[PDB]
Amino acid sequence: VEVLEVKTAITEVECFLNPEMGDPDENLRGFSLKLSVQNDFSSDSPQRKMLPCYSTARIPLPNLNEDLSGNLLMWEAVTVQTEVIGITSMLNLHAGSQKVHEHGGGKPIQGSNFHFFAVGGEPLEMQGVLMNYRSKYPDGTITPKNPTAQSQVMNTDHKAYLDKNNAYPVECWVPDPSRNENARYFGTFTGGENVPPVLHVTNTATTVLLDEQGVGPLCKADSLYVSAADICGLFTNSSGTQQWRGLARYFKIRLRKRSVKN
Amino acid sequence: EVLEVKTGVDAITEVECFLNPEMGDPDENLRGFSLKLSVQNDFSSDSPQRKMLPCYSTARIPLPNLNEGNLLMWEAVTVQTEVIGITSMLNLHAGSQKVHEHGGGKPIQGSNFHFFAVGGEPLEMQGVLMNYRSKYPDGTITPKNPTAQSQVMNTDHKAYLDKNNAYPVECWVPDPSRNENARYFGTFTGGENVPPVLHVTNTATTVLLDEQGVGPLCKADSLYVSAADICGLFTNSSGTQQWRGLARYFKIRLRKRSVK
Amino acid sequence: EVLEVKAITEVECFLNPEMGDPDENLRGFSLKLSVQNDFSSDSPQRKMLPCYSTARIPLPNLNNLLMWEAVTVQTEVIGITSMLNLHAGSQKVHEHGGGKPIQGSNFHFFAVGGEPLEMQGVLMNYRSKYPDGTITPKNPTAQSQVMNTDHKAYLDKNNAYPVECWVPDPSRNENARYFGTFTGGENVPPVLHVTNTATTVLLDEQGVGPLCKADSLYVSAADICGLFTNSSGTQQWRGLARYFKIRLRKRSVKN
Amino acid sequence: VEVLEVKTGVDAITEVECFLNPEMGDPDENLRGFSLKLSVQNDFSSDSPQRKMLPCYSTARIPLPNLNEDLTSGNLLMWEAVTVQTEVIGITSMLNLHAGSQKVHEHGGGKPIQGSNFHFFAVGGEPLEMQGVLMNYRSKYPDGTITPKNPTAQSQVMNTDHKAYLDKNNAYPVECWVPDPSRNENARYFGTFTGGENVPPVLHVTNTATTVLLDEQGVGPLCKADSLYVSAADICGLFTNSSGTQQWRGLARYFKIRLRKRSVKN
Amino acid sequence: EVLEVITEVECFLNPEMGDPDENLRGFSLKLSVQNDFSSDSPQRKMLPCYSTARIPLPNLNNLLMWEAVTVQTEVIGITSMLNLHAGSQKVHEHGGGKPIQGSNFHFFAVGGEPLEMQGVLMNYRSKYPDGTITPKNPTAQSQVMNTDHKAYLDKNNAYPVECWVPDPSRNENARYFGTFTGGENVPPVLHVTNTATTVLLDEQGVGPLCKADSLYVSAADICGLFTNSSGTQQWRGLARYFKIRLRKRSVK
Ligand SMILES: [Cl-]
Ligand SMILES: [Cl-]
Ligand SMILES: [Cl-]
Ligand SMILES: [Cl-]
Ligand SMILES: [Cl-]
Repeated sequence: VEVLEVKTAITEVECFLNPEMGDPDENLRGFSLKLSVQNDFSSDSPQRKMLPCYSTARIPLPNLNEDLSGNLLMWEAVTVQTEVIGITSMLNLHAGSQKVHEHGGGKPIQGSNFHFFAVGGEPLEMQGVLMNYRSKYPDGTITPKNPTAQSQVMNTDHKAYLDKNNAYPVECWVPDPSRNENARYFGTFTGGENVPPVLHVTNTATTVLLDEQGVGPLCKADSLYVSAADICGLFTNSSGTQQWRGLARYFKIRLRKRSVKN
Repeated sequence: EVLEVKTGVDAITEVECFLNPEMGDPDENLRGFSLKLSVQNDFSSDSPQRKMLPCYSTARIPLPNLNEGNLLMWEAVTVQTEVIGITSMLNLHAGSQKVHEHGGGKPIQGSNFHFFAVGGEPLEMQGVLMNYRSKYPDGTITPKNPTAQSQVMNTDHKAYLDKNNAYPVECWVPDPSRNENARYFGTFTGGENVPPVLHVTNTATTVLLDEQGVGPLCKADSLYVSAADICGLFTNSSGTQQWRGLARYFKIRLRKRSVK
Repeated sequence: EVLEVKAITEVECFLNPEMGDPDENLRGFSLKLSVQNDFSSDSPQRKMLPCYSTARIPLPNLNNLLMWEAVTVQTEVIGITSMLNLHAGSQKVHEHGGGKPIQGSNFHFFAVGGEPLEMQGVLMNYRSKYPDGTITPKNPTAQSQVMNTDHKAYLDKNNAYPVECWVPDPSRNENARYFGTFTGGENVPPVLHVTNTATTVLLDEQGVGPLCKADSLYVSAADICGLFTNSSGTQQWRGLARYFKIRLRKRSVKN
Repeated sequence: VEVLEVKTGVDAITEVECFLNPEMGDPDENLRGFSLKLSVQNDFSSDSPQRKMLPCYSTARIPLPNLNEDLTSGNLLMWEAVTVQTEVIGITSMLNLHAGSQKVHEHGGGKPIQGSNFHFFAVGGEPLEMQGVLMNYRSKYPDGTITPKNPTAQSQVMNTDHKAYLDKNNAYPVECWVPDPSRNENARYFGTFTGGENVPPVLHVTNTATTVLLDEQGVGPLCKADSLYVSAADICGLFTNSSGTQQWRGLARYFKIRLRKRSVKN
Repeated sequence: EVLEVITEVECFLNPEMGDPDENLRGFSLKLSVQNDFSSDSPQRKMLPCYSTARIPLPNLNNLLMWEAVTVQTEVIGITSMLNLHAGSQKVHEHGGGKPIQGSNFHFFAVGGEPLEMQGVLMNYRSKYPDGTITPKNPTAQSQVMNTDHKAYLDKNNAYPVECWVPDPSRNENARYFGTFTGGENVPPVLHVTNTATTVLLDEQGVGPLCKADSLYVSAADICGLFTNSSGTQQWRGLARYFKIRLRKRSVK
């Protein structure tokens, strides 16, 4: 794709992208199944509803080319406003949660969290890395194929497109920094038992998606792809069991028309 | 729709206010606190009492009347804001659990939320529930007729923050798909031992102009301020826990703007 | 009011903390904390209550008037390394261990103004009975636990206004600059920086600094570093002095 | 490793990409990326750590295209490293709390990886220059490791004898060596150490972050003998087994380095 | 006397943590606590001290003086704390050794004369041991600000860190920077890079001027407490590297 000048035209698209934490029954939307532990890497068979997955959505756009002429037009993503939706819901310390102590309130959601988004002109490109190459992953998941011990560090065979919602477990996959030429991604992982969730909301924060040459992701087939993972931490039930809790992510993307050489 | 800043005599004004927190106020002596937290064992039977639920604060500030070809509107340019009474938490001598024998009282700490908005209309809110089956009490305005989807994103839960001491903080967030004519800022920090960290200074200003140099435009010459400042949990002698909240100060500088 | 800059001077001051000073050996400490079970009966002893520090620095009487204008301040908390003494009087972290560090709730605050600091009263417990020698909100109500606009005071006496009762008032102080950070919690680590390379500019948007009314400069502070835990598990506030170096210039104003 | 000629000519850019594997010990064929369980001796006088328990610095030398047709010219061309994009690969694999880990409490999830960590990279036109410093100069280091020679008690602070090139992968223990700030004129290095048994790992990924490698004079590392040197250490923290034993977990580091052709005096 | 306007000096300054025997260079003696302020007699080897070195500069001699323009500085050997296999308390049964952690202080100064210090004490009644220089004739005011307690950092391994701070009312001809982090479980956080430079020029563009052709470097790098198998605690410190760029300035 030879990139020419901006047309001077604009549009905004938006999306609330639901989280995919596992959803173990019809009432526990936004949560995973309780975490179970197998004593040994040798026999690790997690249930599907226990595994948070990456979220993704394809936003279709109208074709711009009256004829395909020497030059074509593509939608170009310029900026994104994004935020995690429902952060104040973790102030519900009155239902279902283990008491911090006798006569005390419920335990807050806390622990390992991951907050990730991407905007691209094509599906997010992912690289597989496993904690345990011998994990047996369940039907409905898409995980690294024919993993080896090298899969626990870096095995260049584990390449995937984030091409299915609620299928790619967050624990098996990361955005691939060796690809994603036509997407921008941003993530923070914070690990530990007692990590406090720290979440910010503001409508004043804009991420610019333009690269060094002033070019944003280009919607090559007239579609825009948004991707997310927002594991906020672990909910501790009265019983002591733990479940992931996730929140939806809002996207507002400003697009403009870009001329490219046919 | 937005034309030139109008300068001249009386083309600038400044308004200020203190917005009290709405933490629940469980009796006539415990203004600024919630009722003690109680925990029900299951999502199926979650019935919080009204006085246990901190709510969003909000007020409408009138501005000098402007005439309704271009409309004139007040444009909010800057805000100075801070939480009032942060040093009150250095009272460790009254009603608080002893950190240990011979020790002082337990500081306020734990989950906190600090939030403010300045807009030309009421703040627009999106509903999200920890537990869609929560039974909320009379006197609250909470997401109407919630479903399992209401635990993640249900687009039916749209509201204006149009009543003080009514919209529980746990049910509602600012809606990033709306608020075209407002600026909002919030930080949630969760966890049992989270330390409150609060800054005061009369030298810090937030600029409310967007990328085009336009601030919120005040419809019907009204400015809307919103806040929630849950500082954390106060731990009584017996180990019961209550929310503590503090008031928020606003000083807002405005200018006249030609429109449409 | 304010015309052109006319004529330089520097003043410096070390302002001692007022942590309660429970006896003549424990200067810089409060009396041990005691807890009363209920808000209905809360009568803190004077020596248990840290208070705001303040000094008035007189300046040459220059009298269209001329006024001293505060332009910059360099400020530093003095003695932060004294907290590395874990061999004197502190609870052992465990058997065979060293002493427990100073830690917990802290407040670091200073102000420079051309008049006394304007303060707003807010109370944890309106029914608190404060001791003789303290100045605290008069006629408090339940509304004094949030915002009660009656509670307005000038910081006009050293070692009298308890830190727990008063904050700088953001609705006043047009003629002062203030800065504070409160960090609350049982195990909060003190974090303190020193450098002689940091200057705070005191000029407002129009390039005007605080103007010294009646040729006086006012410095204010509170530096509660945390709690010292003694051998038996008692807790006391520890505070440190604050240094100020203020550059002033002469400013013309309208008569 | 991929070496891609993005542009040819005087304004030639070469992009070098590579994934550098961590060297945490690899105690068995199934625990690639982990150390051997930590064991503690009572005393400094009897400290003999096992080889597979000691994480080592990762390093590779990447050969670049020859630039000089005529070796006899008054001026020669060198590859100059101008930018690097880097990140740690597989950070989400720490969300597996279901495999082999101590429960946080009865009926709870697995304990996350946490504790002391070190995240470090370097890009240079020669091997990284290292200075030795030991916790305990009387440590007896195992065969297969390269550690400070004839250390003294002064080796626990600064002993200027302990100079080394990071010239072998999986051999220089992270605990014995740091980058030498008195040398490395032709390399850029960046590291953060965070110590404590409850330290949470905090790791960021983005394809938008670039580090500029030019010094004050606008000059990047110059690749001597057409050689680019990448080095890393990414100890994420400790994994706690069901038994309560603790092992280091490491992750691979990606590098994307942009290089230009600089004329230098022969 | 400063009128108008190159060399690089470098130093590895060793830490002075106490060094309780020939094998524990870089550590302090185990901590002991006395129950009361009235009876506080710490042993010399238990007390970390400020490090300092006088660095001779080429003689130049209306007069010319070396002016310090920039410093690069780094704490040396931070990865040594990844030894959790040697002499440390186990964090739980079968677990690894306890990391170095707790109270820390990281400080450096570059000056054209010795660092000027102000005394402040946790406990004015402490009796300090022979070989230390501590506040003379301390009073209860020594717990806050007592202007009697002025000293020059004029001796390596003599001025205990717990007794002295840099004096912000002096040091007109030096630049200093320190951070104190207090508490039992504070994690050490230490950064290395050869890309970071501190400019030493004041707002007028003048760096420290080297009197008697001498440059003074000062440090304190208490990393935290090492907890041995028995539960005893000792300070651990690391060396600090300095690389200082100097230029010639005409004075009178
Ligand atoms: Cl695969
Ligand atoms: Cl609704
Ligand atoms: Cl009053
Ligand atoms: Cl060696
Ligand atoms: Cl003295």
